[PDB]
Amino acid sequence: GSSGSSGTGERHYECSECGKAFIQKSTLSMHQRIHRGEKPSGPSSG
Ligand SMILES: [Zn+2]
Repeated sequence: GSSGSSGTGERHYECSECGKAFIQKSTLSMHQRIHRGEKPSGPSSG
């Protein structure tokens, strides 16, 4: 076999809440904030 696609370009910091992608880490934090806050119970039925 032949594979190895780990090293083409430059890693990036993408959000883990929504799934957005950013070039810089700090820049991402400024966004992730939007997620910072309260969250729903979960079992919300309806
Ligand atoms: Zn996000």
